[PDB]
This record gives sequence, structure tokens and C-alpha cells, in this order.
Amino acid sequence: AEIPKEMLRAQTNVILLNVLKQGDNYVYGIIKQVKEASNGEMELNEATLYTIFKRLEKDGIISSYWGRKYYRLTEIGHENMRLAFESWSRVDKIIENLEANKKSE
Amino acid sequence: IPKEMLRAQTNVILLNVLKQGDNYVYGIIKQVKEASNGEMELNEATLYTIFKRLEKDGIISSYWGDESQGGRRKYYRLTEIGHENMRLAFESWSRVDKIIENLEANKKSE
Repeated sequence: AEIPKEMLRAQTNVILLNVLKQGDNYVYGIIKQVKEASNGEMELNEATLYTIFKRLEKDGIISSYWGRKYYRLTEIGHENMRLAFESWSRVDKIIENLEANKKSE
Repeated sequence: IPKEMLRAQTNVILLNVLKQGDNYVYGIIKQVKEASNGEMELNEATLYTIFKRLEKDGIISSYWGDESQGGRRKYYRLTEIGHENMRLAFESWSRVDKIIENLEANKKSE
């Protein structure tokens, strides 16, 4: 009953982007805030954040600066989150229709 | 929309088709086409690519179903492991939504 590793990575990506949507942040603060928001259950480790942030920065989704290193969501990242939400909204409607077409038949 | 994102979405849709009930490839494509109102017309070869991986991982299997109009179709089905993975996905993704809600609430506090 463990969550698949690929799925966990997808979830961790979403959580981190939503933290940075809250505001610019540093790794220690992010990990601490996620721990608080998860009632202590989700304790992310630095190594996973550094891997993820390197990719998000490469894809232009986030940027960084010294101010420890602070991270922020770019305009590209905000737009990408908007398009993802819209695209997954349409998927939710497809699944709803599959269920309704089932019950109808 | 990124190619990876489309693949993740196609995976979830196909698993949800099979959760509704066992089906064969032409039937699956038709049900997705109808449920997307024509917006998603999957090609067979993409399903075979995805189904090869899902069968390798024990998430789906296949069997021959005798058709009452004559002949046979290859049916795909979600396995007991596949059903459990979908249950854990729903629970863990639901929890992610709650964490994000909490991050926002903890934000407004200050």
C-alpha cells in the first residue's frame, strides 16, 4: 500500500509549485511549511528539492537569487500552472462523462 | 501542453475507462471519443504503447471474449493491483489537495 515513486514525485512537484505560488521562499522554509501544512506527515528532504528545482529552473518555471538562495515562480511558471489546471479540468470532465455514459447504458 | 502531461492524462483516462468495465481497444477509443465530445481521438498504436507498460507493471491484463455476434475480441481489464493503485492515487492526490489548502490557510494567518 505504498505510493509509487513516480507518483510521489509528481505530487511533490505540485506541492512545491503551490508553495512558490504563495511567495518567494528558501528550501528550509519550504520544507518546514510543508511539514506544518501536512500535520507533520510530509517531511521533504533537501536532495529531492534540489533535483526538482534544478529541473524547474532549467525549464524556466522558477528562478533564483541570493537574498541562502531564494526561489520564485516566473511568468512562464504561472502560465504553465494555468494551462495545467485548465487541461486537467477537461480531463475531469471526460471522466465524469465516462461515468454518466456508463450509468445511462 | 507538454507531451509528458498529455501522456499522464491519457494514462488516467484509460485506467478510468477500464475501471468502468473491461473493454476492447476499438470500444475504449470510441468511449473516450464520445466522452471528450470528439476532442480526444486516440489512435490504436498509442494504446498499445501504454498498455504494454501497464501490463508489464501488473496494472492491467487481457483475455479473449467470445462475442455473441460471432468471433472474438481481446478485452483489457484492470487487475486487483490496478484497482488498488487507483485507490491509493485517489487518496494521496486528495491529501495533496488538503495540504495545498492548508498552505494557503497558513498563509492568510500572517
